[PDB]
Amino acid sequence: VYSYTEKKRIRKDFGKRPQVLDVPYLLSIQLDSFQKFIEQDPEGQYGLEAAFRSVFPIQSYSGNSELQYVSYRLGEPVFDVQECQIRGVTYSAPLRVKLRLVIYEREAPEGTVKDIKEQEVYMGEIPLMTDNGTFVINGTERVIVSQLHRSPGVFFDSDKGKTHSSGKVLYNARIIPYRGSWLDFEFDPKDNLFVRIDRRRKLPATIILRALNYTTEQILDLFFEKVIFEIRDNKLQMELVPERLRGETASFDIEANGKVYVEKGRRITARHIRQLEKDDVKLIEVPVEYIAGKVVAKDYIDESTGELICAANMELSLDLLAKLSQSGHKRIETLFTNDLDHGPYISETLRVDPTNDRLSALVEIYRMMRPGEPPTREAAESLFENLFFSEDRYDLSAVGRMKFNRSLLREEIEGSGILSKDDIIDVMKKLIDIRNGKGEVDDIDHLGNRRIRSVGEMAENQFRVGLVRVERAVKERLSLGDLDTLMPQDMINAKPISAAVKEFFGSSQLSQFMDQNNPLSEITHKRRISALGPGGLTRERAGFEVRDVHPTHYGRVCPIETPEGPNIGLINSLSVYAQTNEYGFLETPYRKVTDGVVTDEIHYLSAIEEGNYVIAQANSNLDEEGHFVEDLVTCRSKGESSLFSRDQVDYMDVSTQQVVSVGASLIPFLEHDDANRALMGANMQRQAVPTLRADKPLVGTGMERAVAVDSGVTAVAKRGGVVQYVDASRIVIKVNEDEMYPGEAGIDIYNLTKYTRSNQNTCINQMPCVSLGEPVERGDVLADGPSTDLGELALGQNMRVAFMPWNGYNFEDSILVSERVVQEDRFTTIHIQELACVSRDTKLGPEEITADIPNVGEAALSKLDESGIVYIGAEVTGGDILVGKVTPKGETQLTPEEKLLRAIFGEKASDVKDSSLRVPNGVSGTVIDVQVFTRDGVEKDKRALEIEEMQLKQAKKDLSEELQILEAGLFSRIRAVLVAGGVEAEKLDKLPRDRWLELGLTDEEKQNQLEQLAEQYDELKHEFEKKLEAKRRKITQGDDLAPGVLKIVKVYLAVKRRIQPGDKMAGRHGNKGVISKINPIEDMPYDENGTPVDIVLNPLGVPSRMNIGQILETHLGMAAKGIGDKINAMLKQQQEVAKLREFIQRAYDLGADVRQKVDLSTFSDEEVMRLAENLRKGMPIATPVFDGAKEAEIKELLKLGDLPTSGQIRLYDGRTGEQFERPVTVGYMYMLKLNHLVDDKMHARSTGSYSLVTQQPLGGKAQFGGQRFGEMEVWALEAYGAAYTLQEMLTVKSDDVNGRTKMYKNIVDGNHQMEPGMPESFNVLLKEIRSLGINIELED
Amino acid sequence: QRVLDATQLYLGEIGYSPLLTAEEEVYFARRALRGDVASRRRMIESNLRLVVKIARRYGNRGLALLDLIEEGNLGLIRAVEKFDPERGFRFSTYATWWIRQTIERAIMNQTRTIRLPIHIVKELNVYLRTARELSHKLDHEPSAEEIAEQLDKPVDDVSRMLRLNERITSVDTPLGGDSEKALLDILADEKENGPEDTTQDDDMKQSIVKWLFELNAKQREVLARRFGLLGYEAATLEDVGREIGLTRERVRQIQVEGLRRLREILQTQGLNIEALFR
Repeated sequence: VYSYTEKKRIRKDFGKRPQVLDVPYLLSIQLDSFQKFIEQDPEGQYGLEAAFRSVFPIQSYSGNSELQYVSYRLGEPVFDVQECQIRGVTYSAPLRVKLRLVIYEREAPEGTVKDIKEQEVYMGEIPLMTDNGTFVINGTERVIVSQLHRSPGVFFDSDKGKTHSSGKVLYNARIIPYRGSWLDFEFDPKDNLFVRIDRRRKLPATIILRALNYTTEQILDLFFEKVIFEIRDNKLQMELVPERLRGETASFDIEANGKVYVEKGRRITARHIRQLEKDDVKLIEVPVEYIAGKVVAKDYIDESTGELICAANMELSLDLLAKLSQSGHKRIETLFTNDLDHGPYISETLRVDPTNDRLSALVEIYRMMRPGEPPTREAAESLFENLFFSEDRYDLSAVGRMKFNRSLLREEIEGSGILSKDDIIDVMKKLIDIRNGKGEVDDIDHLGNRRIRSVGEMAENQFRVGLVRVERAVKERLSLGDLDTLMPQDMINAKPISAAVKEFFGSSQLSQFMDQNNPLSEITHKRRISALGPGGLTRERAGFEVRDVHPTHYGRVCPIETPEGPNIGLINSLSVYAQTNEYGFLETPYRKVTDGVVTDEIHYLSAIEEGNYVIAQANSNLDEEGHFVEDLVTCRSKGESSLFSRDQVDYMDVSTQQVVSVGASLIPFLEHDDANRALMGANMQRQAVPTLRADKPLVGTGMERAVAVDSGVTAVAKRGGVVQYVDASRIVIKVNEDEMYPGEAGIDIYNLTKYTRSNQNTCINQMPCVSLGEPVERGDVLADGPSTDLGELALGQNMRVAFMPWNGYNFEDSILVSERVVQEDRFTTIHIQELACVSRDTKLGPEEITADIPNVGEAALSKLDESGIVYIGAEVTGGDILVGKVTPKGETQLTPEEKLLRAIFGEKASDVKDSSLRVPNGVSGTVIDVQVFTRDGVEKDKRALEIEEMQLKQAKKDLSEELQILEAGLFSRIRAVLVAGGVEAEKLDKLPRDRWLELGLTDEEKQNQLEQLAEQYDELKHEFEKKLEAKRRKITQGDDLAPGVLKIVKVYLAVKRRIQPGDKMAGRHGNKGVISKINPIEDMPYDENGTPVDIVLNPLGVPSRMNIGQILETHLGMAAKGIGDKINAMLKQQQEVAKLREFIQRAYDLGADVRQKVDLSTFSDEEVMRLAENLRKGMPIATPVFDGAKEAEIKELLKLGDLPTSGQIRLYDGRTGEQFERPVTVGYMYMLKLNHLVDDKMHARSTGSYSLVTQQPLGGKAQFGGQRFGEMEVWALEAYGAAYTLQEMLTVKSDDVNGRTKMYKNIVDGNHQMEPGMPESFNVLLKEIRSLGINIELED
Repeated sequence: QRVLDATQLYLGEIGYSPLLTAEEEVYFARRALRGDVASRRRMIESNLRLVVKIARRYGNRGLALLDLIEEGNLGLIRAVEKFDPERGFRFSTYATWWIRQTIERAIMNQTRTIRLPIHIVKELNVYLRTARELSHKLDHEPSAEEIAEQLDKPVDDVSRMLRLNERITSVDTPLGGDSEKALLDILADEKENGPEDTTQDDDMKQSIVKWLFELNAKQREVLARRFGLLGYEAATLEDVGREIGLTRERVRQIQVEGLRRLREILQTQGLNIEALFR
């Protein structure tokens, strides 16, 4: 079944895979993160309550005073988004934080408080995220791009480089928290284990063991295991564990109970271990050579006097053995060491350790971290504790603690956010085992080691950054001075917090402008996964690993949507279905295969959980019950794919789209293109300028509608109902009954957006698609946005194309365009620029605004009014005055030539100079809007009074329209009340509407529903007047301009740019190219029916760039256009709705095994007519991304029309009429138009304005500047014999200040000589080197 | 071997003097104020830690820390210069005024690149304190009109004093985030004419001289000394009356005649008032 928006034009679908999950709402990331951020979270988990309960309470410097936090609340924005986009201010809301200042009493450590005082204070102003994921910051519209950073917690990287000149690998742990100091444990090439803290110098890692109050016997006891020896008065006997001989060598006879197991020269195999575990021997004998190198475990004092025979971590020598025995010791502990299983790395590092006590370890860390200054007893351990064990300066996360305890295999997933002793000891033991072989290194690019920060996370971090400075200032205010009974309204300065959060949202790395020249460009700007910014790497030191794609990206991050250039694969785009975890790693849905069938329990699997199972593919055929068709089905287990048995699998993919992003889910026949051209197509599809009248994709993808709906560019109905009235700018829906809430009388008013500019200066404009009296439903699209058509994405216009080389005019990537394209105005985009004119308060006096400007004639002053601003609708062009601004000046002291001139003409001098806002050169538009701002107190002129009168009349009419048409709906529902239980069919119509809501009924709810709609209408009666006075004082008030500026006049030109040679166009597959000739209609080749083809394209760009998908896009375009012309022929003559139903149903039947069987017998002969009128330009065809349209279906489509199955017809030539040999491929490629418009690119400067310090020209096209003749071009000129060209180029075209006026006067006096001199930049270099102590002089 | 930065060396150095008791301070000042330099050296050398303590609070203004410390040192030297032990007071109370005020005047002087005077900076700090207290009453940024309301001062005065709080930007900072474009690439040398206006002036000068020699001699000498043009000085009609032609009215007459001839000569070349003045 279909909605009433789909009975208009139902797009034919070639999807064969039956879909299971819908495409989720594409803007969930930004909206959900900011909803977590600004929310009264009752527990301290998310956003503001978490940040406040983190940093608060602040107490004084033990000054018996503490500032605590109670609760916060957010204000209402004084400006909604439209008024604040006009006004240029942010769209923010203020947080009135309720605080309380407590005062602990004296002689009261935890005694009571003598004085508490609660006071609701203000601080900061958080910009609210609008209903689409954008902010308004200073009039603009910014999108906080989500960041993918490395997950906090332990990270056992290796080295795996040479880095040694021997090739040994050196494993290093690294403990990243969300906030705090780092910690590594790197190995040394001599198998020394070296800690380092925040990448300072390497110190031996047992120092920090001693700093945790560990003696050296405990340091040995953790990391090693015991071999208790034996003295039976001699024989050096040994308590044996048989598995200690794993790979060892017996140079003696290992003999026990007089039984031989291993011998000299026989190495200890596991067979001897089997003999030993058969014999169960505890104590053996080993010779005197055995304990010659064993390192003792504890301090063995003397038996008699307690003198140290041997301290711990000392190798036992034979004289040490004799001294230990003659003292009287019998049992000796030592360490089971080995060069294979238990390397004595802690023992060797303990030897190289120059420390002996805990206090000396603290002193050593103090002389490492904060060097030079000597420590106290206290300051050393205080620094060390505040490093890793303080809730204020160390915090892993909940995420960091989860990744930590999951990386060292703990059962908990939560705990203390700071470290502990066993945490560091476990990281050390795991690193040691990773050295010995057991355990493998991680990788950073794996997306189980990479989070997603978003607007909520980074905004809360900035809020914490503001609050720690407010904590510093509050501790400064509290302990110093007084106690006081002072209130907590002056101890907190609003401007630091506002400064921090505005510095984030205004200009961070990730606070970027919304590239607003599509719907698609808006969505793929919001769904951006960038790895730059704070806490992220830069482009200069981004190695070839994070640029690369991973086997974990599948289903999370698009592999073909990343901008090429310096940041390839750092600005990744999120996949379609790719959700985000609780913690933040990108999880992706999978539907669980049970025993043998694909149950639809759609589970979202994260990255590390994906790495276990065996996930099938979306192209696995299902036998309509759930089982796989084959008995072995391809899949992927752990990165690598395989071919596993069909019972072995554990999950199946959700849909064919889940790897690619939303941008790359719009290219038809994606899988036929190469990955490079698919990348360029995805990158170029989000720069398409929305044209004059956007068409359709005749070859679509089905994600057109979801992308169009799921952006904020269109107007979708919220409650379904009958359309009551549609104007060109407003829509009035009357709500259906059951979907209407009983309080209001529902008439939804959708006011569209008309002809306002984008960020890229295009025309963001909404035109209604519905008609009057049409029933629409919930979620139905009412008004197309920009680049939309009936709620489908239409970025470009589909044109009849042909692939043949035509006379060289389409040589490399150039593109012919027939003149009938520009007659039809298919690509005539509208650009709306904004010009401004501030009227400051200079010290000479105020710059006025009037239309009496000196030294300009009437020819420019015709277009302004008497108030100095131009008329709305005036066709202005290059150089004309928009806003005439006179500026005062003084001390003219004219040169006598101008004195003689003004005396010849009798002209007066002008004390006011002219700084009028004139149009820039080249742009010729139509002035559609003048917005006049005024500082309060300044007098409005006639124009601003006229505009305020107009805006007030518009707002009063707006509130009267809402009250009156709401009154119409109110008395309509009152009449619907008045047709039941006391029905007065004419008596209600007899007395007027004063008493319709006061009419006598029965004792039902409808009697006090007449009074409910009555008090509704009296509420509206007071609301109209109060909101009217609100809007009136909001209009007529002053403005919040900058200091010093009086009035700002914005004038909005609107240019309707055509297309021309120079303009860049592109297909959807990387088939770009600047168009090159506007060929006429006759010269463009025609097929044998008369139709000239519209765009001639070069064939040789196909098989080298391998975007073979566009050949099939062209063929299916020809198929769909053949169907459109067949229906148009059946509609030209009035055939019948019956035969039309027969043909359209036959067109929807083919091909084989597709979903959406659409049965046209349920269409009621008006929607067949209305469907035919929409299909008549071409039946739109959905070809999903990797579900595709197989070519036999295209051949059957081409045989449904009369077209030839090759897709290749006999084009005839244009200028001769001789038929082309070898017949050519014509069809309908959906061509785009990019905004690399040649009028924005073309620029030339003869002589303009030179820069300040060095007299050289300026930058490109905005300051009217010369092209840079960089050093490579200098080498190119030196590589010829060209000396004079190079000399004049860097002397007199550019820099010699006295030289180039002589050059110009030589030119205009007809003599091309040059008197070069010496460039000014070299004099600058002279005075700059010489402004050190360096006498550099030119000598002769 | 100390690590050789200036702050650590100084802060380690200043502890090498025992802090003085009250009778000790009074005796040292008694010796100091009669001209014994060792007593001055002991009094200033001991209370350096007071200067670091006082100037600790004035951190994170425009001046760096050691600048604040060294400027407090000057006031401390002023304080021992004018301390009185005869009031019996502890020295810290009297020196606190001098050190606090001579760091306050330091921040008022050496912060802004365009040096505002003292009273302008105190007047601006009055308004900023008023705005900080006014922001908690209306929970938005108080306007220039709002501060002018709360202090009942004229709105133009508060607007001027807030515009004198401009926070003068750098030039060398890049624009647009990307480090390719600072203000040197944006700013244009506005006083220096390019070659176009510089050749228009020279061509206009030669054209003026040519047209003047196209005019007869008695007219052009009046019009030359009248404007100082043809190698002359710009003289008065009374002056060239006594110098060349005794009737000042006839000098005005020949000036109007020469101006009419030059009007004809200019308009023969098509240069009218619309041509030269748009």
